[PDB]
Amino acid sequence: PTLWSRVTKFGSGWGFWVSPTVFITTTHVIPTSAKEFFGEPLTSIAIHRAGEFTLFRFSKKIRPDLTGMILEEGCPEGTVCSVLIKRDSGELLPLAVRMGAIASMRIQGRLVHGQSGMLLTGANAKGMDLGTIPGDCGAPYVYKRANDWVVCGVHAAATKSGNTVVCAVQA
Amino acid sequence: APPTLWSRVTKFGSGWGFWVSPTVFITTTHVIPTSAKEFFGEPLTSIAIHRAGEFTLFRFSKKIRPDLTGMILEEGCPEGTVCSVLIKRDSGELLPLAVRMGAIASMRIQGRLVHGQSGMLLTGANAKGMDLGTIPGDCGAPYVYKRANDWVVCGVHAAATKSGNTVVCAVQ
Ligand SMILES: CCOc1ccc(CC(=O)O)cc1
Repeated sequence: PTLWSRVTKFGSGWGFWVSPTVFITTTHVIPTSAKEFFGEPLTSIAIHRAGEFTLFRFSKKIRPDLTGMILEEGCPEGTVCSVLIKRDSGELLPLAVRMGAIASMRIQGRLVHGQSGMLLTGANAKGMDLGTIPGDCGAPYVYKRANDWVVCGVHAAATKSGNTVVCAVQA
Repeated sequence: APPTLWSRVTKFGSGWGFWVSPTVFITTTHVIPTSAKEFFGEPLTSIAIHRAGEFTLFRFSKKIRPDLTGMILEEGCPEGTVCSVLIKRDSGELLPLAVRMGAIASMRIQGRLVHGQSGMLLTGANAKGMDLGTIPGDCGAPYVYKRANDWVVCGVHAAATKSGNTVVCAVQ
């Protein structure tokens, strides 16, 4: 029974099963041409979009093996989260991120709104296993609080230098 | 981490070991099956064994892994080096855990006395559990890092604190 089984390949990135019927992802990775997802017609899926955060609610249980998890709108400033990166290589890459303020920035090309954070692997990756890449968008941000895992958003962007990351949040 | 490093990580005893070269295999002393008299088809009498506390090196008299090139084994690494611990988990999942390395230390962990290079995980705030931290089955997994042009191996997983935050790499 694992958090990691909830992280699923989707579109140009990844998404995360909060419960048997709730899936969260980054808006820009979602296929723009589709009639169905996970074998359910789009007919029967509720979509809730807020900028770079998207939540799907399915009308039947897609992942009945899972319990429902706590989903919150970001986390307190100073919280050290983990970004749960999956790679097509087969690597699982949990990276520590110090979370900061809600903000807008022009991460490389474009403007992005969400909860800013700083990677805690420091120095420099030179070596993909200490930083994010474009293909990682949709990976979830999580932390342990009391006895429970909290999910507080999804990977939307990371600066050229790789240091600053943006976690898109609900509402 | 490159495929050629993952190919060197071998299930062994109650944990893992790592092929440095076609003739050299390293592991954590406590994962070795203590009754064993044969390794990779070779008798004990044909293997040179070098033991320093929780670090064990086996040198064979024939090439066991001729597919491999010999790489660099160092006695730990500079303070502040970020290593990956090359951990295999249930189902062809590969978990290269990031760790910031510190001083050579003597500690008491789960009642046992352990000596090696201390480090702190860079995976999350608390790491007590299998999702972000180590488990006892991980012992013997190698500590590797990348330089300008190559990769080095600098020790094997020996222990981790109850909190999960601190780990110990046994060194040559
Ligand atoms: C409880 C979290 O507190 C801190 C965590 C990380 C740093 C180091 C950094 O931000 O690079 C500083 C303070």
